Amino acid sequence: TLIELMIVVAIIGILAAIAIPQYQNYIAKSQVSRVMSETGSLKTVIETCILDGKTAANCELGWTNSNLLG
Amino acid sequence: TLIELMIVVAIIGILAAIAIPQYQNYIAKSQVSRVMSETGSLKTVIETCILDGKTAANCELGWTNSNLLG
Amino acid sequence: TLIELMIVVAIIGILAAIAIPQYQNYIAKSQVSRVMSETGSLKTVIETCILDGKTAANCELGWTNSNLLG
Amino acid sequence: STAAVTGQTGLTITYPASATESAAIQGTFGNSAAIKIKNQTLTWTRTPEGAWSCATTVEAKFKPAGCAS
Amino acid sequence: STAAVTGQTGLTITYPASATESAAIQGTFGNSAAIKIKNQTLTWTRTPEGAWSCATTVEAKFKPAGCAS
Amino acid sequence: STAAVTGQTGLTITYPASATESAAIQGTFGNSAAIKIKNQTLTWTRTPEGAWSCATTVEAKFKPAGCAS
Amino acid sequence: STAAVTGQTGLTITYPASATESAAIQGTFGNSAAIKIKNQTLTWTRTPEGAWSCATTVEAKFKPAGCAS
Amino acid sequence: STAAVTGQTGLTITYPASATESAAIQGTFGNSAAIKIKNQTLTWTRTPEGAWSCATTVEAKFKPAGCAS
Amino acid sequence: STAAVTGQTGLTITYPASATESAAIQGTFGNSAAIKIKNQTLTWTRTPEGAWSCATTVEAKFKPAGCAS
Repeated sequence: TLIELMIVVAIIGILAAIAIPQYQNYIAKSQVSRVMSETGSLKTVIETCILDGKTAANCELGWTNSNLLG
Repeated sequence: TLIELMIVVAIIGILAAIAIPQYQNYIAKSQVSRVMSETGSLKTVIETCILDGKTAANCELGWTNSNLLG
Repeated sequence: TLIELMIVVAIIGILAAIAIPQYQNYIAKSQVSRVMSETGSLKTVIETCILDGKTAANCELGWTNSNLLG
Repeated sequence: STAAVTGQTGLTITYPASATESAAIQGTFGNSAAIKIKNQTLTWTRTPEGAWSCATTVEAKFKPAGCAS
Repeated sequence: STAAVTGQTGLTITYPASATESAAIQGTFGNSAAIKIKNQTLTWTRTPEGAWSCATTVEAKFKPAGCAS
Repeated sequence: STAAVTGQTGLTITYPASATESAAIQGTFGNSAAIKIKNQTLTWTRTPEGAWSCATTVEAKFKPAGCAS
Repeated sequence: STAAVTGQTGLTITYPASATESAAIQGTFGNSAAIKIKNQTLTWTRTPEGAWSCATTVEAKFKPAGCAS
Repeated sequence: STAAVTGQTGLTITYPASATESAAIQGTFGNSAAIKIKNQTLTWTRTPEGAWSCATTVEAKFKPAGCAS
Repeated sequence: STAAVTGQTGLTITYPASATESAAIQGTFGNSAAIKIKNQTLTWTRTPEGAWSCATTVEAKFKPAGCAS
């Protein structure tokens, strides 16, 4: 019957119009937290270099490339 | 067909009704543990001040502000 | 749209079946190392007592109760 | 800063002035802490003999193994 | 690599040369980061007294609780 | 808290009484330890010559490099 | 779009202010909804312990299996 | 709800008491579940060494790839 | 199990021996994996200096952002 197909179309339209939350906030917060942790990991070596009295060129960082540019 | 859409709606209902594992415990325990570590870090300076004989005003803390008030 | 829900269910099943490493090893090793350090801290006082000539009852231990029985 | 006065209102120190009283470092939760524990305290107390121990007023299920009364 | 020159363009180190300067570890987003935060920065600053703090130029809703100042 | 009578039952001190005996500090796990290592022990033994060494009855994979004996 | 002020009038959030209050997210139907359920509500309530549950004032025929409470 | 007694009759926990026994988290189906799988069980078993695995008594047709043992 | 021999045929470990070669953790897909990526590999390589990196032979559109090398 036609009314059943129309109800199916209405259900499809209802499902297609679901409210999508702003997922950008989630990913942005996760990336910022990861960059925070990665940059804070260097505080140990920086503090040891400063307290040892070494220069900028003589301070060896164990830094590895991060897929996030930070 | 209508039955397929009703099955989809039922699956959506099952997925939306998942049980939340009550995550408050994990966050609270982690915060309490980090406060434990932060406050225990001051035991060294407090003990050195006490064993040195300094007064309360003459004991220099290395304390920095903590995002948790503790 | 049923295939989308089936793909979602498959992804949920894939995520739920992640391989959990034997985390018992890390915790056991950390606890054993901590007990090692606490027990080795008493070597100083034991050695001083022995080299001083004191008896077992006259050797004062600065031992504090450890949440690990060791 | 100093034991007499610190830079944070949530951290207090009871510093002994004689040989028969105990020392204490107390921290009160807040700011970025969870609402459930927004006003509880965690304290490290030191007896005059020189023994340190921890205590807290949070619920048992939140206590770590090191501060179980 | 070293503090003077690093192997990544997005990471910079401001190393103090005297007792009155402050150290800095700055990281600029990009590459695989989100487009919205593509050119923002997150920095760790160390005062000459030896106190570390975090700051960032990202929007408020993206900041974690640690770097909210 | 003395060598003859320790504070807790999990710690035992074997104190030499002559010039030919060896000293020992033994700790049995328990309380807040893992269930797998609940009743194992870790000992520091000192020969009469004055040499200290460590032994443990826990599984090999849990042994730190110091007490791999 | 914050908890205090949502984007639309059909969504309300009761945000706890103390450790003894329960959070709530309430949504009232309308607009494109059916006439029969035009002014009903569906709410997600969170106890102070941290347990979430769902409830609704719609008739039992239209209630999904997850909110039949 | 604790390991000794849970708040639901359909979920049970077998908690080890020694280092030589395994742990189990078992859950039966019911009420909102389908009639076909009404009284089947799904269990997570943890060996004494610390390895987790999943099993179920439901037909292999309904078995997800994770618990197809 | 061990680095020399593992309990799974799809996981291999290349262990350094001469202090100048790289370490490798390689995993070949299969079993419950998709047919398209049934025989590809994903590897973690550690340089002698101590730097870890990831690589994979799967197609570009299936690669995560981390292993896009």
